[PDB]
Amino acid sequence: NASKLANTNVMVVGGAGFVGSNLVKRLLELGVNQVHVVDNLLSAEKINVPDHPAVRFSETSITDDALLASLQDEYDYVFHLATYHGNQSSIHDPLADHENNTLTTLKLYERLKHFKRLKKVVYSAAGEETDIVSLHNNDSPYSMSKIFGEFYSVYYHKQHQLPTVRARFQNVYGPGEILGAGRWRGTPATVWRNVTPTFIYKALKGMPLPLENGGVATRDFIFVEDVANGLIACAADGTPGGVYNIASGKETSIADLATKINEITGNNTELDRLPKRPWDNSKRFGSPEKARRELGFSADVSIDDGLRKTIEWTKANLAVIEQIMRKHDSALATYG
Amino acid sequence: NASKLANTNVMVVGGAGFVGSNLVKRLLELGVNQVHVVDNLLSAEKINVPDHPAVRFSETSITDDALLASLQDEYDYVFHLATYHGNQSSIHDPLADHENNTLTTLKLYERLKHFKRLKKVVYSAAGEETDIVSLHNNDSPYSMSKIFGEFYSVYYHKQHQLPTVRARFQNVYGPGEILGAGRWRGTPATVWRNVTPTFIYKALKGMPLPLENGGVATRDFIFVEDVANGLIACAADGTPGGVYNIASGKETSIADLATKINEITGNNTELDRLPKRPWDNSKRFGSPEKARRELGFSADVSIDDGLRKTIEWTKANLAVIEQIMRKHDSALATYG
Ligand SMILES: NC(=O)C1=CN([C@@H]2O[C@H](COP(=O)(O)OP(=O)(O)OC[C@H]3O[C@@H](n4cnc5c(N)ncnc54)[C@H](O)[C@@H]3O)[C@@H](O)[C@H]2O)C=CC1
Ligand SMILES: NC(=O)C1=CN([C@@H]2O[C@H](COP(=O)(O)OP(=O)(O)OC[C@H]3O[C@@H](n4cnc5c(N)ncnc54)[C@H](O)[C@@H]3O)[C@@H](O)[C@H]2O)C=CC1
Repeated sequence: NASKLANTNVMVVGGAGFVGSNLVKRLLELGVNQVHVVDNLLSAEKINVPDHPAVRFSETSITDDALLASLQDEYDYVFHLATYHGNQSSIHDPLADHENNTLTTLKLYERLKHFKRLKKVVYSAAGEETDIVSLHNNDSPYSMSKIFGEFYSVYYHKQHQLPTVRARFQNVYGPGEILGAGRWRGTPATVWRNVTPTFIYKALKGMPLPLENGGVATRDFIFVEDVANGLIACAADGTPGGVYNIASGKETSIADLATKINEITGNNTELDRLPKRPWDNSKRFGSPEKARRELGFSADVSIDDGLRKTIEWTKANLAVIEQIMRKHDSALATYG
Repeated sequence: NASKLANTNVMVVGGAGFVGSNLVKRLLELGVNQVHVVDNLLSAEKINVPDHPAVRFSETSITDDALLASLQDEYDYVFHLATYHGNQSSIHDPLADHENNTLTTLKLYERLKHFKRLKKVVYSAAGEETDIVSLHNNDSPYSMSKIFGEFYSVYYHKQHQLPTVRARFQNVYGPGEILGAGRWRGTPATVWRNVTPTFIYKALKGMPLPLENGGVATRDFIFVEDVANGLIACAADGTPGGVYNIASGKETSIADLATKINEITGNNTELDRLPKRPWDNSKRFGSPEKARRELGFSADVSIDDGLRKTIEWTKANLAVIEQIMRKHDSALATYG
């Protein structure tokens, strides 16, 4: 963690997004001097970027040449969270993915490489830590772009001493993830972004939660405020050139996720759940041990507590979320 | 190999370059129906693209949107040889590298992905074959771009059945590599492209050949006509989704390279050579066994025979080469 961030100047690329908006909130709580949010709103809503005396917002792509040339060596920390959201959208259009997922990292790093005030540049990568990768089983252009940004992070550190730290995480959930956020990116996943907000929304509407294959799939969910603190710990204390898993270390099946959401929301509809078998998940989830040992970081928000917090926020904001989702009604109808 | 290529339509992206020009010559010998060379001449000379009834030349980047949209499903084979030449230039300007080394592959594959006449798409990658890669020890943006094109090759095959074959090679030498070819790409390596043509040129001029560290470094040199035949064997018979080393399997030290070039040219000047020790090369060169077994391909041109052929060509073309090199005199003078 740290008050190492108190009174500092920070840039959050992708800072209007789900993880980004939460990181910005936490940085302001820690008393940073300035946050420069650079976000084109491609998969985000402007209501997630506060109008705050300490927040500067550039509604602009990080690949923009003018914006890049305008940047000054006035930042202590940079968090690079931009992506092309997400797997499905990237498959639909690999060139839209490349512009907003691969080239973003390269152009940013190229601009930052001779900056001297920078203490750390933290890159959100996809989830002990190894730096060996296979050419196979990269299911999407998104997955490749995330790996490519790790390659860039290592290169700019070795060649130009850019103080990069790669933070690998997965299955983040919590307040601030808005179904339908941003522009239509090609597929229904623009609306139905991820399983948790989908289930919470449908449960709040009293609808049956669709389980694929009885919900035997397991995931290591992590609450977004823990991810924000993990990213801050990487910034403050992560080793330049290094990589850390930011992970809960706890697996929850989709069936149990749905069960919990139904019980918290009062959704009395049926669940077509099946018993998990040894072949259903035969594999790898990230160990949280390195971050615990080196950074003193642990993601301790339980799936029960994180879900209550998320549902509370979703309830309070349901009308706003519904209006955002509805902008895609026509695209949703045309799809396929 | 094959007459599988007789009477076919072929595209050679990067076909005005060193390996590309040699491949085009060999394809015409094998009686292809048409060769479409797409080359922006960034590191090539127009004199390497013949004015032939069977050759169409598009002096255009493969990333050009209009060019890409204009392409028709009229190709049996595509060879993707374009790159940003080379390591040093890419370090000087990673964004010039990305445009001409990473984005080239993605935009090409995106255009080709629904073409139905395609039998094989052969990608020149950098050098038994494994598909595991490290984030470390990628010394340049060039090296990363070459690996990224392997990622793309695997993805487009799995997702869209694009019939890709990755051909890994290194240390190609021979006729058609012109010192100073193309535009100034930032550094003296635009002129002094590689050790072999550098040594041949200097030897022909009666100059001492500079050895770094007594020339203890070893390389697996491969003659360019063998590489052209290797690429053709990949096209004809390589497994879609697969990868093959196109390699000589024989190591030559830089000292022996220089010795041979001096002896063939009659260069009587001194050589500051040192004995090779076990720590000088402690590592990995590609095994040629898979290509031998699956494709019936072996690169059998010896370093002695290939060097004679290369020197003969360089002598015959020295005036033309000198004029090409001289275009960079001013840039060379300003450098650093
Ligand atoms: N949410 C999750 O479970 C996981 C997230 N990640 C990574 O975390 C980071 C944040 O992702 P989320 O907040 O979940 O998604 P998000 O889509 O809410 O956030 C990404 C932000 O990037 C912005 N953006 C897109 N293109 C841009 C460009 N050219 N210039 C500037 N900004 C741009 C979007 O408008 C959006 O605000 C991403 O890098 C993502 O790959 C990694 C693993 C898991
Ligand atoms: N020569 C060697 O020892 C090795 C070569 N390679 C690979 O072999 C391929 C051929 O390389 P060489 O012939 O040695 O170099 P080269 O520089 O002579 O050939 C590359 C060609 O690509 C063209 N080009 C550059 N940007 C382009 C763009 N946007 N669109 C179209 N064409 C473009 C250049 O003008 C040049 O004619 C490259 O992919 C290279 O990475 C791989 C390992 C070793």
